[PDB]
Amino acid sequence: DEPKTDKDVKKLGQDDAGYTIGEEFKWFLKSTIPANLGDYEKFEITDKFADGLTYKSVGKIKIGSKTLNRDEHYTIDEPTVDNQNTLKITFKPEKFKEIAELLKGMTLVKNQDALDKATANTDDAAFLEIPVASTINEKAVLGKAIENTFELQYDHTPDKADNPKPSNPPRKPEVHTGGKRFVKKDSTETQTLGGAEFDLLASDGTAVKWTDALIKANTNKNYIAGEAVTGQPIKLKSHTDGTFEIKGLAYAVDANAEGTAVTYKLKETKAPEGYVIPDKEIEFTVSQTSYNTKPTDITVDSADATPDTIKNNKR
Ligand SMILES: [Ca+2]
Ligand SMILES: [Ca+2]
Repeated sequence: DEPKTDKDVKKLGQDDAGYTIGEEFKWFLKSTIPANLGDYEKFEITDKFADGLTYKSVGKIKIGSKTLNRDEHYTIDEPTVDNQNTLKITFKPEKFKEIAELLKGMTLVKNQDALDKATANTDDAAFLEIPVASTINEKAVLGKAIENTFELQYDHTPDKADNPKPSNPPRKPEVHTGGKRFVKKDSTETQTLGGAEFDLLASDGTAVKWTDALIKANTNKNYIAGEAVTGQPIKLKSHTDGTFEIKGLAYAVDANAEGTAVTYKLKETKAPEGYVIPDKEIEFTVSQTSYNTKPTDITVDSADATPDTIKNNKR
């Protein structure tokens, strides 16, 4: 009857997701609920978040359809620099009976596999669900899985002895973000061309906008056309050596860190002096290896992937 635990990302049942830096998403810390929860003398969850994740908030803690209330049923200690980005959630031992009473008409999820596979949390199949809002920040390595887990310390014995045991997710969820490098050249890929300007767009043509975290991930001002401001469209520029890049775009959106690449596009709004503005957007893809060749082998970007050459035609 003792707790089994699991962690998900994006939505219940999902273990892998890809994000653009600064986009807020949820982790889900999950536990089965013991039938004898009323007896428990400790129920405390600790989550040390990787450096490349920024904690945002804790959502509504749910068991089946019902919500537990902050500072009434549990207490939160938030991630800070001082505690090495660590979240703690402490369920109040003196509320263990009250919480158990809330569970009365619910059918409880029992075993690990069912917890792992759950895509919903309902009265008919209930468990403890802790959504934690998070972003991937500028400290991420492009193409590198960022894992998360937690540990539950539970005391199931109502014996007045402080003797908790651990419960740990057997398998860990992860997120990832990517990038791309470019070089602007003439029509035969000979001369490098400075001063081209591009709007960064999603594949459907929606402009990608700055957020403060994404701004912090794109610190080389030579590659940015004008000022970067949160909420405004991303505009890139080729440097005097023809080069530019974009760092922190989603790929493998619903897959592991090796998963499906995502297409983005560039609208050339200004051509190098003497050259023509094209009608058609230039596409590129972001993948695990489109910025770093070997992201599993590093803790900071190498930026060694082969840039895409973008051609320009003469006036
Ligand atoms: Ca999971
Ligand atoms: Ca005990």
